[PDB]
Parts: sequence; structure tokens; C-alpha cells
Amino acid sequence: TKAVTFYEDINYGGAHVHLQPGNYTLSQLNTAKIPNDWMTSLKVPSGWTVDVYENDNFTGTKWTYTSDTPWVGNDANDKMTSVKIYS
Ligand code: NI
Repeated sequence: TKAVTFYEDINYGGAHVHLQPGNYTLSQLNTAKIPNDWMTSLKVPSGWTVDVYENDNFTGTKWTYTSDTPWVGNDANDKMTSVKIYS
């Protein structure tokens, strides 16, 4: 099973969580054990797209990742509140 992996810390450190494609609100992230304001790095399967949103329900600033990322950027860091994952 291919999945996006979200990591708590820089360079894929700390706690991590795997998620299949989908559109996850903040509550859904928390249910899958991803707290708010937590994600710092992520791995993305080849050909996939991850749209990280600053606020809930897929709003606010949107950062897009299409490959493995040891650091999501200073603005994006610990700001993920909702996210859309595409294969
Ligand atoms: Ni794992």
C-alpha cells in the first residue's frame, strides 16, 4: 500500500503518520493521530500530490508538495491544519 508519511520533526524525525489519498479536515487528522500545528516534514510517493492547508476545511494558505520533503518551509512548518492528498 502506497501512502504519504507525515513527520513531526525536521528530516523525517519524531512521530509519524501514514495517510492514503483523501481530503482530511483538522478533526480527521487528529483522529489519525496527527495533531494541529505539528507537521514539519513528509514523504510523497512518486506521482502523488499533497496540498497542505494553513487553516481547517482546506482554506488559508496552501503549500504543495510533489516529492519527499525534509523541511516544509518556514511558513508551512507546524501549520498544517487540513490537507488534500492525490494519487
Ligand atoms: Ni511507519
